[PDB]
Amino acid sequence: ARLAPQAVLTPPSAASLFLVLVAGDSDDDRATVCDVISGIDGPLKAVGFRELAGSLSCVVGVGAQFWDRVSASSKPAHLHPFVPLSGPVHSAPSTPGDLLFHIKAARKDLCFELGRQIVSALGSAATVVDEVHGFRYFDSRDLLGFVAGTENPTDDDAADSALIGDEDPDFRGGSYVIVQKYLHDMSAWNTLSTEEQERVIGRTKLENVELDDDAQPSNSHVTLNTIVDDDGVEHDILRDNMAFGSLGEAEYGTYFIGYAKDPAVTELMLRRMFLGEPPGNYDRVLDFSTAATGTLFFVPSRDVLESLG
Amino acid sequence: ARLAPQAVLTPPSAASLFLVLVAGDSDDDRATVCDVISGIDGPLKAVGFRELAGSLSCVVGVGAQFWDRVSASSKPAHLHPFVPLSGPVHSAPSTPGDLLFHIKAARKDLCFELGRQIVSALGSAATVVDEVHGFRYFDSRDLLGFVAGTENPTDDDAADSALIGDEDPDFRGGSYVIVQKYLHDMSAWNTLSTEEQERVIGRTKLENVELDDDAQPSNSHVTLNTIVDDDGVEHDILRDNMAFGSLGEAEYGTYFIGYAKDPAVTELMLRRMFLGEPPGNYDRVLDFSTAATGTLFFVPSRDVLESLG
Amino acid sequence: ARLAPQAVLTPPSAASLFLVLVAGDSDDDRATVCDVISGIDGPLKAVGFRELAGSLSCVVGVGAQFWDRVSASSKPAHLHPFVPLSGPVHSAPSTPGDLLFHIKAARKDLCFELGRQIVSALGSAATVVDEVHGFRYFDSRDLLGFVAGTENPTDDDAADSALIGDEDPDFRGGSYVIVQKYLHDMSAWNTLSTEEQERVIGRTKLENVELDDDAQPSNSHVTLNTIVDDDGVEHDILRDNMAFGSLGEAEYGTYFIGYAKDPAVTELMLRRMFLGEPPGNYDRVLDFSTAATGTLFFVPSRDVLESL
Amino acid sequence: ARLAPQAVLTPPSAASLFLVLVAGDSDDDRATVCDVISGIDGPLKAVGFRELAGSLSCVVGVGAQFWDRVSASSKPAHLHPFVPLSGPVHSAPSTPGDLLFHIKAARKDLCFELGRQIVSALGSAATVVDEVHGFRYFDSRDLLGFVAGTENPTDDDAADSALIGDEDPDFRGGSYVIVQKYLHDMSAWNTLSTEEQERVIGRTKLENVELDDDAQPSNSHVTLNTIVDDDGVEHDILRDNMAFGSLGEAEYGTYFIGYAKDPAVTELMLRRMFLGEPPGNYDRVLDFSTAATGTLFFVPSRDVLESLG
Amino acid sequence: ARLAPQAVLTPPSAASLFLVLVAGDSDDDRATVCDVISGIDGPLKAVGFRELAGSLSCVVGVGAQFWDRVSASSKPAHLHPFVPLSGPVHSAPSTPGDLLFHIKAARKDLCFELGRQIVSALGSAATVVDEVHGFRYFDSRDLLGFVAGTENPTDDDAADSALIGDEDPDFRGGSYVIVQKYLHDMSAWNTLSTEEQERVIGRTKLENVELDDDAQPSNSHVTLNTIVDDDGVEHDILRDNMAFGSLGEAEYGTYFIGYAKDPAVTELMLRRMFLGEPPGNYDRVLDFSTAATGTLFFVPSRDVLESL
Amino acid sequence: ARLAPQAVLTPPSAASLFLVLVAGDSDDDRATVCDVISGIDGPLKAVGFRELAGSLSCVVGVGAQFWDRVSASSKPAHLHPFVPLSGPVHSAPSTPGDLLFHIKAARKDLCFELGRQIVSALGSAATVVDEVHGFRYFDSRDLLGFVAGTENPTDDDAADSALIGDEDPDFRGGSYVIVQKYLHDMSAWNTLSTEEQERVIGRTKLENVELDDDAQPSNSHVTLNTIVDDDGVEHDILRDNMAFGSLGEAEYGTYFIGYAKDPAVTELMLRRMFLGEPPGNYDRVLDFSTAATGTLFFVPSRDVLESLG
Ligand code: HEM
Ligand code: HEM
Ligand code: HEM
Ligand code: HEM
Ligand SMILES: [Cl-]
Ligand SMILES: [Cl-]
Ligand SMILES: [Cl-]
Ligand SMILES: [Cl-]
Ligand SMILES: [Cl-]
Ligand SMILES: [Cl-]
Ligand SMILES: [Cl-]
Ligand SMILES: [Cl-]
Ligand SMILES: [Cl-]
Ligand SMILES: [Cl-]
Ligand SMILES: [Cl-]
Ligand SMILES: [Cl-]
Repeated sequence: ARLAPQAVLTPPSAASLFLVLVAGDSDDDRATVCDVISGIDGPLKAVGFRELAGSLSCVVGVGAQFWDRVSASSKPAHLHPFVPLSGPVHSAPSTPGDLLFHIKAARKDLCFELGRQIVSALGSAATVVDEVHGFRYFDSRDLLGFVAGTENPTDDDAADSALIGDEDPDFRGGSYVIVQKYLHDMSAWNTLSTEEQERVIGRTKLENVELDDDAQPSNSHVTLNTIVDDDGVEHDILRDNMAFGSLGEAEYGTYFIGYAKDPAVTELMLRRMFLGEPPGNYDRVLDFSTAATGTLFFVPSRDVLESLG
Repeated sequence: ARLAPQAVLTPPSAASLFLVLVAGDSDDDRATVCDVISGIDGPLKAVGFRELAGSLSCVVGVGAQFWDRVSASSKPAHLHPFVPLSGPVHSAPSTPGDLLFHIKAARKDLCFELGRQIVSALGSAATVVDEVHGFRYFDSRDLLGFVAGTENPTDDDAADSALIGDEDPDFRGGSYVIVQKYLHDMSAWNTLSTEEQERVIGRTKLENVELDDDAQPSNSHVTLNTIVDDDGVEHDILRDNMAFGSLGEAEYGTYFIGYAKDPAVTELMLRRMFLGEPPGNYDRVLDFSTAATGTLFFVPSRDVLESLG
Repeated sequence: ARLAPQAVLTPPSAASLFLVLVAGDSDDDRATVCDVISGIDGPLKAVGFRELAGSLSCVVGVGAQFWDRVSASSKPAHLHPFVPLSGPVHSAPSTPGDLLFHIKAARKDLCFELGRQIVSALGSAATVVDEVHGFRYFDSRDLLGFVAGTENPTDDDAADSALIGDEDPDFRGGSYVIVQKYLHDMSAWNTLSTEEQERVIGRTKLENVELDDDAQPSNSHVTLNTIVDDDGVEHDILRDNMAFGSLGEAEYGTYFIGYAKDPAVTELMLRRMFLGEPPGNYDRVLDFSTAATGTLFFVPSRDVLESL
Repeated sequence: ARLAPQAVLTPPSAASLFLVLVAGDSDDDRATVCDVISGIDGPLKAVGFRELAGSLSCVVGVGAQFWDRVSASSKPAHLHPFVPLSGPVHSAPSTPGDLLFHIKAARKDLCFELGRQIVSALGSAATVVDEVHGFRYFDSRDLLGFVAGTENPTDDDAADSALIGDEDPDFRGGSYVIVQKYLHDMSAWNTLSTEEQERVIGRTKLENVELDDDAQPSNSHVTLNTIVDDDGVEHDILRDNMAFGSLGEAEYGTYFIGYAKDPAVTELMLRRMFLGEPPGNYDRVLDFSTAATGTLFFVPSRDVLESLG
Repeated sequence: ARLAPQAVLTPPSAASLFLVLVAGDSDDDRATVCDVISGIDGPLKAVGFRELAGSLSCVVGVGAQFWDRVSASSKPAHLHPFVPLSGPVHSAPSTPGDLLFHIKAARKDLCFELGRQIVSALGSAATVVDEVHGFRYFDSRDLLGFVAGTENPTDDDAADSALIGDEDPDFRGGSYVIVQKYLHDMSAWNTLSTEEQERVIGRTKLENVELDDDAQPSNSHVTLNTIVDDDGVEHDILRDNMAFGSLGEAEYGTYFIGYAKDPAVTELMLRRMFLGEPPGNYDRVLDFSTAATGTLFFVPSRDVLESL
Repeated sequence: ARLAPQAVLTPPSAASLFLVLVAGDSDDDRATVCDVISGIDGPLKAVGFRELAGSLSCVVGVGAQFWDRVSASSKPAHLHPFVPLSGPVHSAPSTPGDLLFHIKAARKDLCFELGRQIVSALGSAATVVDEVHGFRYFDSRDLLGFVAGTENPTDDDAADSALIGDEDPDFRGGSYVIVQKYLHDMSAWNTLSTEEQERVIGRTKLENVELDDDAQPSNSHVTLNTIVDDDGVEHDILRDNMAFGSLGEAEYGTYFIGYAKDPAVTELMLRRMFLGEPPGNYDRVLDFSTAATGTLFFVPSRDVLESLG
């Protein structure tokens, strides 16, 4: 898929732009927004075509809110605002956002330039609330120094885990994406030993090998984020997390972003993480990282997105 | 589609070679031509395999006259010679050619070497009448200075536009391709201002953005080459244009090469360009660009190409 | 096909690792091997995910004997051990192997690391019996100096040639791989003129152009390995050969590895090469190449592999 | 020069980190700072070595201020705080900074990681005041869409323009660097025509050709920034400007950073720019860009830097 | 040596452009040419700065006649027009050229753009008389199939070979370039066996290994082009040859371009090639290659060029 | 230093080949050896020229015994056989070799092909006694998992450390090189914890940071291999180590290869490693690493190498 919007299954990139906007209530504002997103291939190609490789992509997400202002008579089975969470020790907020632009490419400039054009073409119809500049950190690691994205599904597995299928035929090819902008306590995480961090995560640090069944804490991030139903079948998400940061504000982030054909799966994950399972037995990763955003979007197929207004 | 002939859908490349030949009148000549072209996979792999990336591609096209010499009793539905056009100041001549080899690669040497092996296999059975060595010019710009190919369709839309379908099943997967070798008047074009040049084209020069509707001349290249039928269905073509030129002979060129499932679309675009819409409202790009060739070829699918003889 | 096990159709790579292993006798050995190979995408992702490009792949093969030790319930239609061949001048031995890991990547480190992890996780449950580190040699050449892999099928022809289909649907998506480690007699090869070598292979050397029909000897490698059935349809295999060797031992090698949906095609190529067509008209490439191994494996699809 | 600090003459990079810090008054603070900078090759190599190419570099700059707290008995001929400017229309501030880290590399991660380690190793001894993440924007352009850095000197020319020579023998191999973090008025600049912008700058936009003597405004950025002494000899700086920005804050920047063997040259340039020459005839670029920082640093040779404390 | 004019010592590149021009008669022509060439680093930076890598280079050469039209005050010690050679079978013509632009870059677009700019800025003051777009061919080969440039001197030997020194200090840092556009007779070359071609060149074809002393013919290109003085010291030139051609015209070419601090070395190679050593023992490469141009230029250092 | 033999200063590469040979006893053997090695530029270019980047390099080294057979009456000042060491549990054996070819390239095939041509030119006049195919392992790490070569000197410092100077003018520009082929006990090493492994080495594992003084064991690899003379002058060596190994034979290796103007420095480092400082305080890396070879070679400059015979 070269320079098509709503390409959910694109592999990891060296650079990322995550843009979250809220729209004006204005019916002008709402129509401008609809011109821009419904013709998103326009700027995508306009920018992306300028690089031989065509690495640029752009997934547009529409919040449950704004989706209702533009398509009253039609709705995907699982679209809703982000379910906030209140656990024993840690809390997942549910912040504002109508529009998500998930931009990826082999270079920063291509990313930013597409962002410049999307923002410029929306003028006053929308306002940027969250902006993360994602980046690859060494051999695909988060700023906690672990290889990040290892166990994502691929090929058919990824398509099945992430894209709306027969189960909701009106919106085939779409997805539900949840973002959370985590900031990290670097000095705290650094007081742990490698082995403790490995215990927290679920896998060895340098070698990125998953720990044995008998060495794996019942509250390792891995165990918490593994989902098996009654019949014995696993359910996966597709994560496109990037690192970001600012040195003189001491921010060191993991930008979480997970796509799934049904947000139930992501949501259960988030519950097992914040509330724990057994309850109270929560995800130790949360000790070292706090969510500062939390938002859910529907990712329309190319067709659905092209008809809006 | 790695090292397969008739890969119409290949993304743009850094180098290309376009060869147009005329076949000898003889029965020998016809048979040699058929062997070489029906067996084009041989040279394709012989050269292309030597590069790890396998970037080399080769699309063979056959003119209407030569087709009738070779397969009298089976003809793709829309194969006819190039339709010349004559406006009051600018014309599209119809120039000879029985064979097109449209060759693309990441490097010159690959395109050249394949050309050599093809020309050599053809020996005296065919004669080159046009030869153009295409090259990528900065960030996918043409010699007029504009990003070039921005609006080409990709993925499914590309297949939908370029490749014969249910309409003409005996040749599904083939295409119709048109070439025109345009030379530019750089002087005249340079005496325009950027803002005028943009008005000629239909997009901003540097940033490659489409001009919005109320700033968009009715005889802009973009506008004139937009094809919406009465039912409001858009009809696209697939363009693999490349810069080319010679400093000593002051040639600065654009090699037009457009693929379509039905050449009616390409031909309509052309008639809107040369004869204007409404009539006399011609494409100002033609004030600065003069076509020296105009030839139409049928691009058979692999199975059809392999059967020839 | 990013970071998936059993990706038979991957394009060529700069580096590869061919690992052949024998499994231990015990039921415990059986289970450790089965546990490792069934979860192969674990290590495959553990190392592969670390390279932006995602070039790393890993095809697992299972030999007939070991397949029987895990699944006498159903067998791929053509799975059997490798058939030795004993020709008038040269022979192709049949040699042990229970498991094959055919690993490809853009970098040696990735192949090596994935191997390290696989070999480690198998521990005493298995023994490496052959190991060769392949590498690309100039413009896709082999150590004999010829461009090597030119006429592989690609795209659909590749899938039609290599992947088991309707003809054996319980194992749809798998394949049959045959491997042979060849060592060359370099001085003997260099006593030939370029023209003689071209007549041996059946293509020109520098340019890699097929010799035409009447300059083509009947015993050219290319002729002997052309398989056309009674209806005129050609049957192709998919070869992922790499160069290897060792300067100190004077080993200059071609690692042959050929995938096919029906290994009789590959086997018939072998018979025509070793015994000749007509008999005695054997492949003169064999006058400069001696095969030190010979092993056949079934390549389960992801589904069947995951269930093992 | 692979992985050596104070490598002033390294060619352009795809990524940049500009860090400006101020030090604590604390004599601990001052000694920590001196350990970190005097052993700067330590973290440079620690990070840089991890990339085969070794693209990472780091120039340390020491403000005139702090330089005096650490080397009382020795001073470079032209070290002083940044001379602020007050012109007819526009003003160049002179902001705080003791330490400059000019970091460059082929990737973001390498940049940031070196920054992480420099900041972490300074702990509370210093505080980040300015942090710019530089990036390459297309074919070496600033966010004003012009090719940026064209006329820099190279080879010997660059060494002579930038490195302290015979004229101040104690500090041979060092440099004076001035930074200014400009923000741009994008909507204003976009109301000009290409030709007007060309007039402002001095060179053609797309083609990056310098205008003819007779077409060149006496107040084009180029003319203002050309320096010729009494004898007829030119004097050049070496600029390593990068683009940066933030979309939802509408910041679009040129991070200016010029090295010279004598800041007189940079300073005269800045005067001709802000005050004009003839006076009042100032640099039109200033209409569309405002300096939000202004700081001057001495760049010690490797030897001088290694002995500090 | 990033984006500087007169960088003779640049390594090989994927693409090059060779432009030969004649200047107009008028004094106005003289001044426009001089203005353009003296400011050559303007366009060189205007296009070159646009590529991150900075691969673009541009060497300017000035012919003897035009040099005289601008500087009869001082002449490089060896500057004279190219000497035609008329041998027993083959001849090297002397053909017009007042200016040479030898442009190299990693990409065609850069070479082309710099040429566009140069040719434009010269307008009617000059005329392009020869233009060839060179390209790398496989693993540094020429269209005859041999690796081409193997024995160029490098590093210091390169500077010692190519750059004018103490022997003519008013022009320290310059050089002398000779260019000849050769066209090959491909069918004739292909009637030779590989062994015959190797004996012509003096190296093996695929492997690019020098033939040893007793398999080396006396009229091998390599032998004829070895220049050893009476004290035993070898004298080398620096060649930046590229392939070119046109499929429709059947032109398959080698663009010869040789730099030396003293062009008698290059000239003596030419005489030994065209007339033979001993006489009549000429270079059999010339039985397959015909030179269509022949021109000598002085390559001013940056300083002398800037002052023109 | 493009395609020149004896380029000791080459930056690290992705592939290498180390060959150690013993010369035949004969006069023929000696003369063949001298021809091949004095003419090594031939094979170097023959192979290396075929790659555009020209990454291929080849450094020839000559052992003390063979040197004395070849140039009896002229000997670099410090050429002697490798000095064996025997600690109580760990030893450095002294193993045969008259010739070293240290070959580096960006690709395996280049290193291999050069090796072939060299081994073939030598024929029966020499026999390979050690052959190692080095490869870059992730981000310049060795098989123990640590970034490896971090502290090598670069630029002038490298030249200063590695290359014979005024001390021994007849051989200025040469060097002395020592090789040791170490095999690791991966099991034993893996039973350590990261923090212990770091203590063994002297730097953090993942982030490659030097441990500060008060956390830095006196028998850390780093500490023991730091060489300060009485005058406080540091003495460095240049290391081109590479990973290597064989999965079937459970070999996981580090090929040590250190260059020095004076081997006294390398030999002292070694004696501090094997015999400890103070005595018995040995380098714990040796608990996990066992050397199978130990050979010293003189690396002549080009002019000297070319004269041999
Ligand atoms: C601070 C934020 C986070 C960090 C630093 C983090 C880091 C990790 C790491 C190091 C792994 C192991 C390697 C891999 O497969 O990617 C992992 C796996 C995973 N993570 Fe998290 N993660 C974070 C937040 C989350 C959140 C909020 C979710 C769910 C909404 C989540 C879902 C998963 C899933 C589904 C896997 C695959 C586990 C498996 O099946 O083996 N991650 N992440
Ligand atoms: C004469 C030389 C030509 C030049 C310099 C030229 C230039 C351009 C440029 C700069 C664009 C905008 C970027 C893009 O989407 O490709 C464009 C678009 C287009 N051109 Fe042309 N062109 C030429 C000949 C033609 C011809 C002969 C045809 C039709 C037969 C044509 C059909 C199109 C089409 C279909 C588009 C996309 C229109 C849209 O839907 O936005 N081009 N061309
Ligand atoms: C908003 C800030 C600025 C922008 C966007 C800007 C942009 C430019 C552009 C487009 C050029 C022409 C191409 C080139 O050679 O780089 C240029 C040249 C130059 N600039 Fe500026 N510039 C800025 C600030 C400055 C400042 C503050 C100085 C002096 C302190 C300066 C010194 C120069 C010099 C010395 C040249 C070379 C001119 C020549 O000799 O031809 N720039 N800059
Ligand atoms: C046995 C296998 C070996 C392993 C795994 C090993 C590992 C290391 C590592 C991980 C470093 C830190 C990164 C760096 O600066 O290179 C290091 C530094 C060093 N190593 Fe070793 N090494 C080995 C053998 C040796 C030997 C035999 C010597 C001396 C003859 C040695 C001399 C050094 C030196 C001089 C440094 C830099 C010390 C400093 O000044 O910080 N290495 N080595
Ligand atoms: Cl961005
Ligand atoms: Cl995650
Ligand atoms: Cl071509
Ligand atoms: Cl077009
Ligand atoms: Cl390996
Ligand atoms: Cl084969
Ligand atoms: Cl950064
Ligand atoms: Cl500037
Ligand atoms: Cl060109
Ligand atoms: Cl030559
Ligand atoms: Cl090797
Ligand atoms: Cl070491």
